[PDB]
Amino acid sequence: DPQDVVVRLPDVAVPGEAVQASARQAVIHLVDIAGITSSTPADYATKNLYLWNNETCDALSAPVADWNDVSTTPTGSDKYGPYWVIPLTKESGCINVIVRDGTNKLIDSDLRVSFSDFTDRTVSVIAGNSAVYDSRADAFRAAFGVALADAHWVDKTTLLWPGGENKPIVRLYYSHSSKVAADSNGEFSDKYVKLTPTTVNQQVSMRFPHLASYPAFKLPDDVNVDELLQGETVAIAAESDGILSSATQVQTAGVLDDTYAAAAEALSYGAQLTDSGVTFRVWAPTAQQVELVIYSADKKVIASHPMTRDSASGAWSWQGGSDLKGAFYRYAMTVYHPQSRKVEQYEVTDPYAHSLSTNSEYSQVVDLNDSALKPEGWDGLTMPHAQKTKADLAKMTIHESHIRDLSAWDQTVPAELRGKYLALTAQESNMVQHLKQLSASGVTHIELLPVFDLATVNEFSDKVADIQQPFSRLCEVNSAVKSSEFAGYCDSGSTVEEVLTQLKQNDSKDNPQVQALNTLVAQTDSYNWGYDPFHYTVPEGSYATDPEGTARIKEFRTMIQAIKQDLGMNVIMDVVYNHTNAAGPTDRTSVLDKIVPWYYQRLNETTGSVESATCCSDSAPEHRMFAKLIADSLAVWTTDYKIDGFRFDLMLYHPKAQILSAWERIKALNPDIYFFGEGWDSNQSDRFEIASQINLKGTGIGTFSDRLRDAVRGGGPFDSGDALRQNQGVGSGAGVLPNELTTLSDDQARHLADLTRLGMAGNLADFVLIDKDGAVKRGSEIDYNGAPGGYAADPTEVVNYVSKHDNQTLWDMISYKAAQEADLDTRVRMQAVSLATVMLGQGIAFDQQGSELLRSKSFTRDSYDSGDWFNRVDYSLQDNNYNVGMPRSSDDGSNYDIIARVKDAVATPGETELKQMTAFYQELTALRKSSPLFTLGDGATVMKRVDFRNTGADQQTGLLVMTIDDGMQAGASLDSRVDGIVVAINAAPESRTLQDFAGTSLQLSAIQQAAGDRSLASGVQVAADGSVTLPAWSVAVLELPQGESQGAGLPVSSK
Ligand SMILES: OC[C@H]1O[C@H](O[C@H]2[C@H](O)[C@@H](O)[C@@H](O[C@H]3[C@H](O)[C@@H](O)[C@@H](O[C@H]4[C@H](O)[C@@H](O)[C@@H](O)O[C@@H]4CO)O[C@@H]3CO)O[C@@H]2CO)[C@H](O)[C@@H](O)[C@@H]1O
Ligand SMILES: [Ca+2]
Ligand SMILES: [Ca+2]
Ligand SMILES: [Ca+2]
Ligand SMILES: [Ca+2]
Ligand SMILES: [Ca+2]
Repeated sequence: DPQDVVVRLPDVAVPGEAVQASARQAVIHLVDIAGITSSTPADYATKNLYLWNNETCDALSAPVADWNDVSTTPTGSDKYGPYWVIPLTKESGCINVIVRDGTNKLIDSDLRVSFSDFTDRTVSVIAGNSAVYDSRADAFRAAFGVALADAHWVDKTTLLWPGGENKPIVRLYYSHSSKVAADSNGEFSDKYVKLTPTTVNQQVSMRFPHLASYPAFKLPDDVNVDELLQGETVAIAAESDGILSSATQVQTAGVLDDTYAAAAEALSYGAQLTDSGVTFRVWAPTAQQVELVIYSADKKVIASHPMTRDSASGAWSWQGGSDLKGAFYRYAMTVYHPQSRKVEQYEVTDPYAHSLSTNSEYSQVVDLNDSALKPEGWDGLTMPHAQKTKADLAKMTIHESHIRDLSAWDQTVPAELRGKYLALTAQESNMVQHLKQLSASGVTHIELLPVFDLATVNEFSDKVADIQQPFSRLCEVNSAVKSSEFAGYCDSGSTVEEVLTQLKQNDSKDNPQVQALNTLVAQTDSYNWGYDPFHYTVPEGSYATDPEGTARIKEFRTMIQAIKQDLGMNVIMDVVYNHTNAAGPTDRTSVLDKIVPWYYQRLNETTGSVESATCCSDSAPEHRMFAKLIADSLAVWTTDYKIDGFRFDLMLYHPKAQILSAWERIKALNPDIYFFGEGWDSNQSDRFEIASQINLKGTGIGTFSDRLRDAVRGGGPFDSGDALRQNQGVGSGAGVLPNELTTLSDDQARHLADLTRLGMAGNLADFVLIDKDGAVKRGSEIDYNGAPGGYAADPTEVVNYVSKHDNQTLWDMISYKAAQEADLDTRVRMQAVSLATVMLGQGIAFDQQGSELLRSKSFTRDSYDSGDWFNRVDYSLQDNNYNVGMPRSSDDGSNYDIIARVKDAVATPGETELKQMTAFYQELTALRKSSPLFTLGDGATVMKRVDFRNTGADQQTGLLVMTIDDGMQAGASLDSRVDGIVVAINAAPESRTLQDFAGTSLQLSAIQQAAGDRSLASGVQVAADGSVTLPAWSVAVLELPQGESQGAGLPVSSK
């Protein structure tokens, strides 16, 4: 433009160091940005440092310990500001600094100047900035160069940025090929688009509520966003004299959606078999170039095809021969990445990959419909359990499982199928026969921990050593062991398993040697939960016998087929769309963020950094093209792999609307698909309505309930130390069998029982019960740590559980909490009593694999990387993996003392207890499915039929008494054998007698009668007059038999 100002640096040299510290000295410069804008020489007499020694930093020699002393004035100064020479007692360590003008802080942050990061002890700072810089030049270019990324190009014409508020020059500079910066003289010569102040739209406000308080700026209606977005984009502000105010990078995901998403959403992505051949398509609306690289089976480039860019969508496409089926491929990108600030060139696998090479290095063209990739009969495979009505869904009884947890240890699984999808076909193995038994008794669904492509297992078998293999193999592949306390064992000729067993002997809270070795094993074994997504829509390769190419696809479907057809269970998949394993332009597992940088990840609105609140690299499902990729992904798992439902990890990091959108999309494919998820944190309500327990009321989207879970288990997931033992649950005898440490009051115990009863009636917000004080309360009025307790509209929106893959197993919680006088048999009943609140409740029942086997992880709280050793499940029923070493010290170190106290209170369960627990478990699940009354499905039907006795301040503590009405009132006899059901769970050491049903013709269920001495109700007595005496630690299911007509049943009372 002819006129208008040239934005430029301050006309002054980039400063050097004023002085350098000598011995026993440190030096601090204050780079006076405002006085570098010159005119008069500023005066620095009022500048002073406050300097003091504490315990973290003690290197100062003459620190003044009086805040009102402003005498530590600059040693000298020049045009760039003052500096201080600080005497020291030493040259290592650190010093504490506060920079002041008088007693006012110019930097409102205690400065830790550590001579480790700063070898020459000569640092610089700027006012209003907590950063400690290496040199005055660095600090100067921080102030007068591009920093952060707080500008937000949110649609075509709207740009939000605080740094340009009320300032004369505000513009959007850009360079196709290089990083915007001042030129040889000192001016910003690059092209720009001028910005005018404006007011945020109602659509920008609705779209980005967490930004609607940013100062808004308008772009020319004719601006060419295609060209701007090709390279680095940098918003700049400047004074009247053209001096640079601030300059920041731009986040563009808003405008990318405004510009391209409408067109890009109508397209299909990945390597797609058609009639004419194969269409490749990838979305890369900012890339300068995309070439499709075709690879031979041995990974030699055999063709390279520049792709065609569609300017409306920003998608790139290429069409080739149908002979490309089976070919490996990547996308060679030429694309600017805001994090590196450079135009990167790298090859990336397809985010829409549906097949992969070993370890996910290349994607592969595949037609998932090929009969070659299907087990015989696949096309006719049906769901063994219905999921159509709410009553169908309430029957769901989930068994949460992991591919290695299932088979890694089962000697009766062929050695080569161990830890593999195909282990589920080993029809005579202990593991599969055990699962068949569980299914026959009423476990209806297997939920699989991550079986999409995860990043954290090396699928090259030659770089892996598992504990069943020689210890010398572990030394080969894990160079770290050779320099470790176990190095002597490389010669042993014994397996790692055999070694770890020997380490149990001397293992203790002082000598945690089992865990010490296992930490090394964990680095290079085959084991991980897998919450670490590499590709969302390919199976994991390490669980295939052959991870190269398409074999894993047929092996996966063969597993799926055996579960439905041979075990008789539906399959749920854990999915993890809330984060990616990595982001940025360099990491091997950064896929989405290499192709469309800063679009698929959720970013800090100020720094532009990829957030990590999930654990890892947070994703952005509020962005339209990630929403599409999620829905497309689930479509494949639904249709091509016949997955019956999905559990979303950290679902509350997703918009409610996005999750409902994905659900309507998938229901168009199969109406019976069930969606549910877990969540507690997020802190994303500022950006959108999150998909949380509270917000999902009425949607039919299920959520894990932590209410009954914590009431029955006791305590909470963040307890540590003695609190693990004091915070007894209903299942472990809160109030009624106190241990030596607890101070649980009767009121507290009765509070837990309110939460438990609420959960057994499906945790509905509007269920009305009598609370711990005899007060009438709606479910939402029962407190849960501040939140409303009951939150749902139907029991099918609530997933009850008392054990899960994450946090301590149920058995380990009982071991922490059970009084010394509870013997081994009483603790087994505690496990069953605990599980009974889930299995006999109206919420969907969920449980961890092996709870029927008293599963233990040796007190490990978080076993995601704790290997075969601590996650062992022994389907030969020799033990429950209890007491196999102290858990990992890095996470449970603070628990070693309480563990040592409690650990050896009773014997370790052996085969007798394991068989007894399993019978108890099957008894519970056979009861759950013995009557429609347990699984009403609909929350209004729950309210009209479900009540509780033994409530109020004078209840018998720990006795849970639920009634389910099948009588003349409420409605019709959904159950032709009974007019009502009584569920009684006597979680207490005393025998108890019920009088609430005197004269009523009550009788024990046939299932519990059949089990005889093995029943949870063994010893129950029903007297002639209908009074019922319940043993200690018992579970009893009673029914009023039904006559030629429908009896009066157990009418609910209007409270
Ligand atoms: O070597 C001693 C300590 O020196 C430094 O502490 C400084 C602070 O940085 C100054 O800000 C100030 O502290 C004020 C404080 O800001 C003021 O609010 C008030 O503190 C209140 C406090 O708000 C309130 O929560 C409650 O605790 O009452 C306090 C007073 O009892 O008063 C303070 C005194 O001026 O001055 C101190 C000087 O000691 C340095 O930051 C420390 O790390 C260091 O240990
Ligand atoms: Ca230096
Ligand atoms: Ca993998
Ligand atoms: Ca591992
Ligand atoms: Ca935020
Ligand atoms: Ca009936």
